[PDB]
Amino acid sequence: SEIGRTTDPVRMYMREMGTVELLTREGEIDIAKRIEDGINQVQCSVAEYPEAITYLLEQYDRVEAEEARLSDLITGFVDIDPELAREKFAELRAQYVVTRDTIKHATAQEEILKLSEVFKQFRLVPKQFDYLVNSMRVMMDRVRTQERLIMKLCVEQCKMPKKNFITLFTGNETSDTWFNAAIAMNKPWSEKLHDVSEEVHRALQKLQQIEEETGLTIEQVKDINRRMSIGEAKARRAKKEMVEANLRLVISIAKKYTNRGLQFLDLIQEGNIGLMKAVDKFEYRRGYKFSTYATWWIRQAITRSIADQARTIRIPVHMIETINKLNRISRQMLQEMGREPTPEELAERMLMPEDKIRKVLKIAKEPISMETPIGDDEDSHLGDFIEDTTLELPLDSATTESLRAATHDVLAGLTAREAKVLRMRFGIDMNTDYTLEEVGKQFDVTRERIRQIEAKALRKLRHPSRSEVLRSFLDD
Amino acid sequence: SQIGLFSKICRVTIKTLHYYNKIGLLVPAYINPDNGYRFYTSDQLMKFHQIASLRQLGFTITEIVTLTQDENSCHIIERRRLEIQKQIRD
DNA sequence: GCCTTGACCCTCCCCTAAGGGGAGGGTTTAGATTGTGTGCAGTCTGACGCGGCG
DNA sequence: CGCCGCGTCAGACTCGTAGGAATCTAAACCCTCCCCTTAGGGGAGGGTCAAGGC
Repeated sequence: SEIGRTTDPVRMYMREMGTVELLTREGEIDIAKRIEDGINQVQCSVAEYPEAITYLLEQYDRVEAEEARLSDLITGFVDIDPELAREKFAELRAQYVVTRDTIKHATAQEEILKLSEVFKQFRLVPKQFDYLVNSMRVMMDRVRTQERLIMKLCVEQCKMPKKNFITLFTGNETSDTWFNAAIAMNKPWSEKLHDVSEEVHRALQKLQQIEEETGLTIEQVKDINRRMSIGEAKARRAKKEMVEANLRLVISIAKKYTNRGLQFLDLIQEGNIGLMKAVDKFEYRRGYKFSTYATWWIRQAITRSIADQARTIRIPVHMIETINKLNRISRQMLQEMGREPTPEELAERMLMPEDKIRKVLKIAKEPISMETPIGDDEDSHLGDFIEDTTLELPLDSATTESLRAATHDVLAGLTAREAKVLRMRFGIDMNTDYTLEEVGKQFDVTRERIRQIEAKALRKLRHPSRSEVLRSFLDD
Repeated sequence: SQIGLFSKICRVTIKTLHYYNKIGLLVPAYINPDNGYRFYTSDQLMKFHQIASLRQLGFTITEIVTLTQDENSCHIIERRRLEIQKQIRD
């Protein structure tokens, strides 16, 4: 056994990946058949709940007047043109209505099963079928969460036996007939929850609407949903066997992308995501091999992840493709001319203007490491030569402080009103500068008078008696 | 029929169809909810032909909207005719 | 001089009709393909922790 | 359990100028969103110019 011998996650992955053998042309077909039988079982278990079929026939009468098209409702039929769907929808509606009234109780299990097997014929688009199964999951999980809030409160009270709290709770479904039997033992635990016997009502009386909103029994709903779970675990275990058998295909494709910015296991994992999508989308009834379809999705995922995350500064996919196209045009022009082309002629063989190609050539460059050795030494690196350009020079800070002092000096040599409106008009020793109207309203004076005051104060400061300190803070 | 096929059937740009859908002059027969893809139908071509017939007479777009959504608009064709002769004099 | 007043004036931002142009984002794509792929190294000497033998 | 060879880890000079590293790589569709096009119009916000009134 090779366990504990290597550190490489590539070797560990290849080691655990090679323990699944490749499928034949026949192995892919019956794995795909297992997937489609799992999904068919999920659908025939969905058919027991009626409102999903009601929503689907709502969708069809919306297709009738074209609020939508049935090309988005069904992908085809198995025993898309819109005339056969009329036949199948009519025969399905004639089944749903003939099931709706027949309620009894042994007779009620003939029509539901034949409607299930006649609803099996519709191979829906994934969106509608997923909507139906998620709708049923929400119905069953809210019903289930009040089902276990029934026991949530029973744990809120005291010690919790529910080994035999389930004895006659099954089947009554209308009232507290099962609830009265709990105090019939008169053990202390059977005390507690009973004084909460009123507060429990709106849980199991909210059942009062839902058993009138679903039509079928609590365990009937729960068990068609557990049959849905069995069907989807069959379809999910069969999808896992098709992904696990085809990981060599992903490595086979991913080895051709190995040095474009992403590492080999990164490419393998992105291609594995593409392969899982391919398994979800594959159709074996087209007669093609799984490799033929799956290569498209694996290559899509790998190239998309290279466009997404191979670069520090991310370039969008449209510019990534412009760069790739420019590069292969440059390769052709370098081969056919023996000389690296200039952007002028590189813009004439391409369809693009020259100023567009110049920025495309300036746009595709990867950052240098600041641990790059300069001089190819190991003592001085590129980061040692890069300067903080946001630092204020200490002579500039000292000039700023001297200028604050000088304007403080000249503003002390003005009237208190003029120095105030001139410290307020500008942001001097305030956090914000003000407009003529704000300075005026603070003084309860007009805008134009404040303009006059500040213009006069500026004219005073223009005189060389008050200006020779400040004129030193100017340049050529 | 997607917008690219309809733009080639109609011999008009795609952005023209986008504008006509935005203003409400020519609305696609079915818009795909998730993608947003506009799909068109022969009954949309019968209306784009009317749009083109009116737009070749120099009618403004809003005049075309008023003419195709509200009937008995013979005062608008007279306004456009008088404006055309005035522009001819000018 | 202090203070209003009515008339002007500035820049800046958003709007015009009918789309053009482009950026940046999604989606699929069905002959068949099913295990990577490089080096490189002329250090020595302590010193510590551990399988494996006794 | 005690000891011996093996696997592993951690250390090993500061001035000038040169000075990096250099491979490899979809396409056709659709969408929304943003800016752009005349020749200026309209308005908000903020200033400015002469009149005088005390």
